[PDB]
Amino acid sequence: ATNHNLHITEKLEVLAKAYSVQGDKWRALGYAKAINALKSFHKPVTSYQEACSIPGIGKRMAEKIIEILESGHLRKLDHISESVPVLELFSNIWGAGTKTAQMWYQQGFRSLEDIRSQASLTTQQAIGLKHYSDFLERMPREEATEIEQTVQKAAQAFNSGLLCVACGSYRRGKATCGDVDVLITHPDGRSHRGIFSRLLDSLRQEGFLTDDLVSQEENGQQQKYLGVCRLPGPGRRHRRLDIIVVPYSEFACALLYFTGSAHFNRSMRALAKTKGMSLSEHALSTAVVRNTHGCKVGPGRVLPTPTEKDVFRLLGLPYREPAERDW
Ligand SMILES: Nc1ccn([C@H]2C[C@H](O)[C@@H](COP(=O)(O)OP(=O)(O)OP(=O)(O)O)O2)c(=O)n1
Ligand SMILES: [Mg+2]
Ligand SMILES: [Mn+2]
Ligand SMILES: [Mn+2]
Repeated sequence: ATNHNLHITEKLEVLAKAYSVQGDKWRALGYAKAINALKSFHKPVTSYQEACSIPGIGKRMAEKIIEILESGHLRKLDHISESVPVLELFSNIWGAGTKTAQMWYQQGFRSLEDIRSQASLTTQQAIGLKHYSDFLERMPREEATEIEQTVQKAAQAFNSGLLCVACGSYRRGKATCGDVDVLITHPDGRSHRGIFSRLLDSLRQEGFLTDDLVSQEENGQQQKYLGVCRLPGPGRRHRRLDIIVVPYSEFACALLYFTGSAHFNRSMRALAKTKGMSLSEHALSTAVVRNTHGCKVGPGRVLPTPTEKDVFRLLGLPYREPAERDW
């Protein structure tokens, strides 16, 4: 027959072969399964939404297809059979993008050895290399749950009524989580301040937190810690952990943003701008007032959002349970 998506299929085929011979035959199935669906398609796929609707392609496969599509250019060097398996090897290193991967490829790096030994490495990328095998795998939902309770009970020792919620893939009801994003705040809006610094070292001492990506990131009034953790006991693997501390005022919108999905967020922002608003991770606020000619005449004000439901209300949307916002 005739295959419209020739470009996507060739890369996915070389990609699938590499994974089966490298040990993962589960994912090579996903690529192979995806390839058959792609071949039997009337038109060339060039977008995310279109890739998701196709029978046989999941919403985590679509993101992978998009990555390949966006990073196609230049594809000038060598051939796909020798480049792509090496490109993916560097791509899966944490804190390394496709551009950083092909960059290392241009320099002449073919193994993870060459990356560690010679290549320039971010403070982030170094950590990924150390825990690369463990970072290649998603974690079961149950493992994410006891990580949630670990951070939760560790923080609640400081403040009894302190609230900790997992907003990653976990909250969306996903069966597997690449990482676990823990959001922490307090109902009064008073208690959350200062907890961040005195909790990290508390968790670091017990051997729970192994490495730190960013010691502390200050965005507005939000605190973010990117890092790595390992559960106690034998046979435990290292899981990347993201902690975000927000004021209770921004909690509803921070909850919604971090909850997901990524494409859901993008769709929410796109919808918010059509109703004359803007949806950040801080608060749902009215869009900047502009005259007819597009000149910025007025500042946008912040709307009060105490609950996650009120955000949906103000956007004229019927509420959607986290399981139903996995786009
Ligand atoms: N470019 C991005 C990345 C993330 N997020 C938001 C939505 C995500 O759900 C959330 C957490 O980021 P993750 O990288 O952890 O995404 P997921 O948890 O949903 O998937 P994964 O299982 O790989 O962690 O942050 C976003 O809005 N835009
Ligand atoms: Mg997550
Ligand atoms: Mn990566
Ligand atoms: Mn994350």
